[PDB]
Amino acid sequence: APITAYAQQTRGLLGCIITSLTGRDKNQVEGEVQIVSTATQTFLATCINGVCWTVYHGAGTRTIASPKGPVIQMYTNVDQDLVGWPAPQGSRSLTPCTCGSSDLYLVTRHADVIPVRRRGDSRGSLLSPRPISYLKGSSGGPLLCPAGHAVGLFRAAVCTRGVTKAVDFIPVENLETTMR
Amino acid sequence: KGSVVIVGRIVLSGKPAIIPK
Ligand SMILES: *C(=O)[C@@H](CC)[C@@H]1[C@@H](NS(C)(=O)=O)CCN1C(=O)[C@@H](NC(=O)OC(C)(C)C)C(C)C
Ligand SMILES: [Zn+2]
Repeated sequence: APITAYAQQTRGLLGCIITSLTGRDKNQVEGEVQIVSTATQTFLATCINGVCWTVYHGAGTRTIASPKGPVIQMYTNVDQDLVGWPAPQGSRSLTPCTCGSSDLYLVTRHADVIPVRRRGDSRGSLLSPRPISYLKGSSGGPLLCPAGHAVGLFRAAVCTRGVTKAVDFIPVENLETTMR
Repeated sequence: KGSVVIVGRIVLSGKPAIIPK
């Protein structure tokens, strides 16, 4: 049915730092998109096909904190700007899109869903341009097709004068490629 | 270098609900 989303915050500044250092995270996990932080930065990771993915330019080679200490990346592809860990216990994965639709829907770190028109393999245009401050920290989040299946991961925003009209994304296909 | 940390989540799979009292 219709895409709708909500956000919940599970950790504050201080538990985040401590957890970053111990690499030990005991909180229960839910949902399909995880809000993630480093020391300097916060963004999104999306679970597709049992793996939790996000952008290399944010995570780098870093481990992810888990109930069992740090967990090493399963996939690392610098050219694709794509990184992946095994999906946390309790997360739920998105299904890759197979309908080839050109009407995409980007899920934001604030849990808004904004319409995007597909204009290429890896680029889409916003139907309503937005201030860049808005999309900040949404990198790593999903572009969905009308059925709610994953088409791609938000990679970068094309901004002019602080206003975004287009986004570049990593297509689901490149995920599957990276998996091989 | 520190581990990436889950600080929050977005849930896509919830559907319309009457808010409980
Ligand atoms: C993701 O959340 C983007 C902000 C909208 C992204 C940032 N990623 S993150 C995970 O928050 O570290 C880093 C800067 N981001 C960009 O999209 C920058 N654009 C960029 O590299 O664009 C091209 C010129 C198209 C390659 C923008 C905002 C300056
Ligand atoms: Zn589809």
